[PDB]
Amino acid sequence: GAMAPSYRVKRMDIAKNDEECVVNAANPRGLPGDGVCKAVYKKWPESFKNSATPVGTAKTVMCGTYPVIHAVGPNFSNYTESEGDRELAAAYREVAKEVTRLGVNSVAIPLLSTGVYSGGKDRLTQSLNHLFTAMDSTDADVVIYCRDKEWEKKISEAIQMRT
Ligand SMILES: [Cl-]
Ligand SMILES: [Cl-]
Ligand SMILES: [Cl-]
Repeated sequence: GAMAPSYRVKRMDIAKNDEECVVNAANPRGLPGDGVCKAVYKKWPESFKNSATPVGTAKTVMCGTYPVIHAVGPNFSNYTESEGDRELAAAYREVAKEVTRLGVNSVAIPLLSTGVYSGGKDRLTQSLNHLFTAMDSTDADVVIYCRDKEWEKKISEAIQMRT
């Protein structure tokens, strides 16, 4: 456990994280993919051995001793708003279980279902609130990674609103 478990946000490539494990925004088939998944494949390609897992689940694969948690958010192009919301909540709950099982003191995590799986909608608040519901009962330091300047501001404001 971290001494004083915290949430932080950084605007940078999650492949350059300073945490004890990483969450990949994975596809269900364990393919290299695009965006976060692309950077993650370049940095930890050994972690894609048997990484396929269903929507709403997380599967950990070790790259050496460094854990990669493949978390599969729903593609809102295919899911109804209702079913997609349930599967996005479930994926983050499975991340919290894996982070707990691994005994890490820190985790790097992206906002699931916010890029090419967004169905063309802004899902910052939806995805972040499901991240909090799952991770609030864990004692790992959580570092959220994003790329947009405006998203960084809103994520920081949401963290500080709870403090
Ligand atoms: Cl960067
Ligand atoms: Cl996405
Ligand atoms: Cl972003």
